[PDB]
Amino acid sequence: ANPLYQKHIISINDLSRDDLNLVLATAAKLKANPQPELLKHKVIASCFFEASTRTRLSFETSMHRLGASVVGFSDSANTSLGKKGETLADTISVISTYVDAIVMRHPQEGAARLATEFSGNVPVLNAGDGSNQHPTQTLLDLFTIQETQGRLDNLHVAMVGDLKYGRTVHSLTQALAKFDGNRFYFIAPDALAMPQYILDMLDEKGIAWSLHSSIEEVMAEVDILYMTRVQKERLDPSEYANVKAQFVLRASDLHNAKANMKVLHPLPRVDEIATDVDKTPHAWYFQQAGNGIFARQALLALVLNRDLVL
Amino acid sequence: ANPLYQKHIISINDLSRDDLNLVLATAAKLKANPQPELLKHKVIASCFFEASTRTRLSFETSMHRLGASVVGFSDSANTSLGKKGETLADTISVISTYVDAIVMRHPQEGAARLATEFSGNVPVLNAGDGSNQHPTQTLLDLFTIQETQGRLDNLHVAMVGDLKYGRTVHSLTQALAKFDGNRFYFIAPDALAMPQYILDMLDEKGIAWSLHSSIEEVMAEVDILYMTRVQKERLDPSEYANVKAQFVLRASDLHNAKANMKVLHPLPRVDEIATDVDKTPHAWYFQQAGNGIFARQALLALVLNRDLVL
Amino acid sequence: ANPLYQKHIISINDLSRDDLNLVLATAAKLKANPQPELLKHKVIASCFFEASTRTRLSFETSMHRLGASVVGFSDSANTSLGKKGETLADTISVISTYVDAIVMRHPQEGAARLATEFSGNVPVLNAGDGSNQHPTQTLLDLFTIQETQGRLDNLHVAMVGDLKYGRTVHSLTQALAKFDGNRFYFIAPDALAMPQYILDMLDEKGIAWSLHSSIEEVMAEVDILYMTRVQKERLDPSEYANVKAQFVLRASDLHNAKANMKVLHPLPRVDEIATDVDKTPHAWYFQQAGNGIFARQALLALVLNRDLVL
Amino acid sequence: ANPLYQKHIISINDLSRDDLNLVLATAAKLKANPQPELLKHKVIASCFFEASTRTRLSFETSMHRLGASVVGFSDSANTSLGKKGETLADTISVISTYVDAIVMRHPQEGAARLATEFSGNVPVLNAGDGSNQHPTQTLLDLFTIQETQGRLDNLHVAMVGDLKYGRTVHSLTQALAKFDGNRFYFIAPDALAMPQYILDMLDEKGIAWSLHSSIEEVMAEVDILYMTRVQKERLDPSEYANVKAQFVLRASDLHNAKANMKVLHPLPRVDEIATDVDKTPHAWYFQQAGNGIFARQALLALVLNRDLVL
Amino acid sequence: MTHDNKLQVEAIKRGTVIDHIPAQIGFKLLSLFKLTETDQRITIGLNLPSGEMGRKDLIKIENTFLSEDQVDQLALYAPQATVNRIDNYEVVGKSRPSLPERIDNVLVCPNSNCISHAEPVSSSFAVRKRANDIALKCKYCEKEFSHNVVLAN
Amino acid sequence: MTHDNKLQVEAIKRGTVIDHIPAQIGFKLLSLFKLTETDQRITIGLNLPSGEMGRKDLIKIENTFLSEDQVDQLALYAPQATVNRIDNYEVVGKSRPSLPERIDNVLVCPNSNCISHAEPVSSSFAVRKRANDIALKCKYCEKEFSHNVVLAN
Ligand SMILES: [Zn+2]
Ligand SMILES: [Zn+2]
Repeated sequence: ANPLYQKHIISINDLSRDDLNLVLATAAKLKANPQPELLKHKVIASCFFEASTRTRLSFETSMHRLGASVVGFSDSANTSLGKKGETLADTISVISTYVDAIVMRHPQEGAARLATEFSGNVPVLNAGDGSNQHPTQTLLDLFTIQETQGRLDNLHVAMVGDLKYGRTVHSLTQALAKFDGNRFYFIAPDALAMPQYILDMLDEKGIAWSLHSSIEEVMAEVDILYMTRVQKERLDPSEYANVKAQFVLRASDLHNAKANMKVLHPLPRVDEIATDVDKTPHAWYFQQAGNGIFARQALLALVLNRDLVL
Repeated sequence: ANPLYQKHIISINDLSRDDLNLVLATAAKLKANPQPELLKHKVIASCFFEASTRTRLSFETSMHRLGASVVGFSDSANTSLGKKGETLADTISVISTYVDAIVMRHPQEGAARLATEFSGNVPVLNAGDGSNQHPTQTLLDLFTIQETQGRLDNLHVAMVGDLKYGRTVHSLTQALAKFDGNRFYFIAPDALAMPQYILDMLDEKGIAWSLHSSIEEVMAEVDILYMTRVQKERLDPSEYANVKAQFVLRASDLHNAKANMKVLHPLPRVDEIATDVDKTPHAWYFQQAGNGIFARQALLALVLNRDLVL
Repeated sequence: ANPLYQKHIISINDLSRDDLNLVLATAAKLKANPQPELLKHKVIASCFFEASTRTRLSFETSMHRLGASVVGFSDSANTSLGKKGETLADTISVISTYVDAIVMRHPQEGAARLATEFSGNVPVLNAGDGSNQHPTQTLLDLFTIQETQGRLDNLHVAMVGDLKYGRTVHSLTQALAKFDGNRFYFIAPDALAMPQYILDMLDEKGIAWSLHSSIEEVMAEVDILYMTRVQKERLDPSEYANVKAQFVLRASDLHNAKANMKVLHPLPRVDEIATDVDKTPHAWYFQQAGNGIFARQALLALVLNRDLVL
Repeated sequence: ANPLYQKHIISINDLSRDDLNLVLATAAKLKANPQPELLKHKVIASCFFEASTRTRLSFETSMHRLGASVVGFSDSANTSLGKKGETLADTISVISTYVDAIVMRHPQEGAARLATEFSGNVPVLNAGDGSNQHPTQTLLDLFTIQETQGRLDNLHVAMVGDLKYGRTVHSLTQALAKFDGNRFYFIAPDALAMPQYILDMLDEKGIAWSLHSSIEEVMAEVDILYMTRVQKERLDPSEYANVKAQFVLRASDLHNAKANMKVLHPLPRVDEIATDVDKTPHAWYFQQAGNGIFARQALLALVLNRDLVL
Repeated sequence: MTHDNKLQVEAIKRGTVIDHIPAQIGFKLLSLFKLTETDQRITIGLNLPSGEMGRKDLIKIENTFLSEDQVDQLALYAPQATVNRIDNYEVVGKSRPSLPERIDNVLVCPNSNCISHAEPVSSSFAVRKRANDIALKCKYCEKEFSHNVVLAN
Repeated sequence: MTHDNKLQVEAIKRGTVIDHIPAQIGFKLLSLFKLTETDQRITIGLNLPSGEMGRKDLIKIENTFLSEDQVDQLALYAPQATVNRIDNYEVVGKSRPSLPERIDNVLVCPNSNCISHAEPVSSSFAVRKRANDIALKCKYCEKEFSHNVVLAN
């Protein structure tokens, strides 16, 4: 019945605004009044062809908080000793006959989509197919912004870090560009700046955006500060270093931030955000995490429950 | 309500006598009248940063026998490929927001304690932080002695093996030293003898103890015989060998043991205890195991149930 | 005694204009009149802390051809597979106590240099140290050029591929800078342009360089084309595909090619240089490759012998 | 023919008092008047069943310096990485059919010895066999001593570190036992004292030894200090820290040090010998290290040549 | 007035102040307890006689008053010494170096594991005395050592 | 001048001392330049407004002639400061901190892979001037970083 019954969750791109608001709505409602038996008697494959424990646990917890049972695997690097002894399709076909739903993660792009064409009516939820999608992350990002900012419309968002290879970002910025108002700020080094296609897409919906060299500029005017980990391997020791501890965020830098402003991070961190931040009141990167439980929990309900209304 | 509600279980050292008797009391009661739904609707992270399946299963079974759901991991040697890409603290912080409790095991000492300061009100239960604690083992040891000996006071206990590096031991001997009566016997080679600080602590509470060269001496006068595996790597092939099959226990050696006397082992064995023992009536090392289910099951109930009374 | 007898060989920089000349003459002189006993009864240590077959055989071969005895090791040995083992300081101290020369390759910038302050009067020759110096490549390249062009001045040099990380390119454009009338045309994806520091040095020397997007553009007047490869990992798997435009040579693009022109490449080569090129008379990456047996051969000579008459 | 022409070299024990003398004179004689063709046209098999770079280069270097050709292998090869492959018997049978000498290092006590009963008239030289013999260390040590002290009798020798497992110490205190007027001062943590078997041999020979807790105690009259390291794994990580008292030398403890005194150490060294020591004129672990090129060099000579005139 | 000898200093302004510190131990207390993470008069001087067999160090701050216990957490280093807070122009508070129950952020459970290393936490031990030395129990590793072993790397 | 002045800021006994050093950028110098590492006498004054006012840190060494070299290497932090060779309130000389050519032992290569780290050697760099930066080339790692890039840590 509900707009998203028996349907797949692959790319963030293909989600209506009504679509999104629905999931979020559910989220905050499921958060408010925890329904541990909604999904009683359902079995769900937590398939991780590409290991991401942090993710598995998060997802798998929602599968539990809803009375559902879970079975799966985390075929890592000592499990993925086989490059030619079971095609994904065939695996999906087989696995598609035991369970009620498939939450799969994959090293390769296109996987979730593919599995779709081999799962019959069994639903598949992409937990990250290569460097493509991972709708699940984007939604908890969102959910977190809205609940802290009351809206997802007319907001100032900062995006810091490796903007070039950070999908989580591309995904979020696209989603956001689905709402009115909103001015963007991308403070990332020159060899990791935000990609053109993203800019253009913002050029098209006539969306406010400017680039900066350091968060200090904009810091005063942002509601959301989204930190992303840079990696040394995306550059070189000297290079990286020569800018690493440059786009890092430390406690001293929040002296002019808005009470409402919150700092975010898809995690894991390491450098991007100094430990002394974790205490200020703008640190919501952890609340951002626990919130992925109501985004992922909400999604499974909608897809598996014919009609939901708290 | 109950003395141990919402509280952490880190080091055996910090447990009152009332504390202990409580857990044990629960244990034998939970054993007597199995309550499979007490923990219905609770989720518990079975975190094993340091793999110990034998332990995981044991713990995880108690989590189940109580109607609780479980999600976790066993980040071993092909999972622990990362020495600097997620601090424990941050992990605990994150994970601390999904679940109701955290049963964690760690390669390093101090971990459980640390996690405590980053889990909010979520409880953490140490399953063995390095070479420090592992209260969980000690309790099932105990539980096993009491139920077989009717008391934990005024008893003759034998401790055989690598007494120097065997924490399980240190832990047990300390706990025992929390009761009256009790005379100790430590039959371990010279380079693996019981540590001084332990002796002294027994010197202090004025506790009976003597050393021996072989269990045969004392064998006639012991209620409890606690076997521990020695390891070849704690010495050298010749050395070890030249004493290995020396502090081993075989069937022939029980010809003068008390009916009530029982043989124990934290397991796994290999040498310490000849197979022919497994049949005598003194072999309780396996009953000792299955009993870890009521020690660990009991602990979770107390920590998670506000008030318990069978 | 020659200007290099007993001197170390670490950076391409540490080489005077007049120096390079000596090394080269020498090299050619050994290509005409080979001296198999020049380094007779000399023992060299081919040390490959950073495993690398290619450079090892080239180097060692260009070691036996002088009657020198070899001894050494590839990959991480006595000091592990990437952990604890002992300082490089301590290794060089020990080894330099029994060899008449050190040839070491290492993964961290400055190992050769560090070693130099620990080998006593035993010379050390850098076989590449991380992203720092690899003197034999730049030298073996030059010689090759000098041989197919007759001069190392008043030349048009083109460099294609990854120039932002190209270790071998930088020093090559550093060295040629030590010469007159050289015109440079750099061709590379923006994501990976020639470092600024290099250009700055090119201008502050009155040197002429221009950038391009396609080989074709400058193909016309180039005497030397220097190909390099951009490993996939240097860019998103898809990024790579997109702009993997003409940054890979194909024989079809060599009609208005200067007869004297030569194609060079450090190797190994993957995609950038099509097979069909191998037929034409411009392909020299191979001849360039076997030339490095004389450059390295010359070096050993120069450094170990003084009245070097050839 | 000399007393060792064509004899095997396995145990430090198998060496007569008068023998060691021959080897040493020889060694010095090769340090003054080096003989590059002594072993010309002889082919030796540097076999490293038990991989160990350090001893391999020392040995092989002290192989080329005599015009001998080398051939061999490190780590486990044709017989795996630690499983099934074939008997050592069968290997030695095959190899001894084409080399003029065998130099093998192995991980199990008695491999060299076993090999000896299978090499036909091909000599075998032990490069250490597990926890048994390592003749070249003890010999290269002695020579060094003999060189800095002028004699190997009427001396004060100190040995610090792990003496209970120190392979190299034992045989060193076994050998010096074959001499007169030597006074021994052993310094080590009790957990790791000098084996009893050694003391018993010291007394039944009228040899004088005393034990200490700190280097300082005997520092005064020692001609030779022999440092060794106790790897962490030889004791609880914390045990180690605690008593890691003075069992690691530091230059500050060398004022009332006998001018002739020399510090020695097999190596590699980790903590036990501070860097600043390296400056003073007592540090000889290095010179001692390069001396073993003459001991091993002498051996090969002695064993392969008969009318050894040097 | 007018005898024979020279000087330049004496008892100056307000603030908490310090008496007696061994040699080379002075500077320590500074870096260790972060005695400059401010803008107040933190003037001092080392290796000057004030009553001892060879050396002695003294400290001088103003506007900042020590915790009537923090004192403790500072002890150990200067075996015997004094505070003597200087509230308004003159002497007004004699204190002495007594052992704290604990001592945080200054030491290191010398146990290569003892968790607190790559971890963002304050090193807390546990003071205990006997005779040959002083013992302290790693709050995290629960491994005890003598102040000596802990005082070093 | 009876109007305003200052109680502190002296000039006693033989010893080469400095003058005028940035605020909260002097203590950092004592450590960095293995100073206290000796058993000599020295008075120190931090948060002291000089004859120049601009809040500064300040020493006062006893019999320890100071020199041009270790002198030049004092810029960077306290570029503008002075070293007058005294012999008991005797300005028998002086000079200033001209930016040195090299600068060993005290800085750190920001290069995670710079070999310098785990090894038994002295950190050595190179000095040069840009619009706003100071170019430094990790002598070993051979990479060039910005002075503020290296000092941040
Ligand atoms: Zn600790
Ligand atoms: Zn460097």
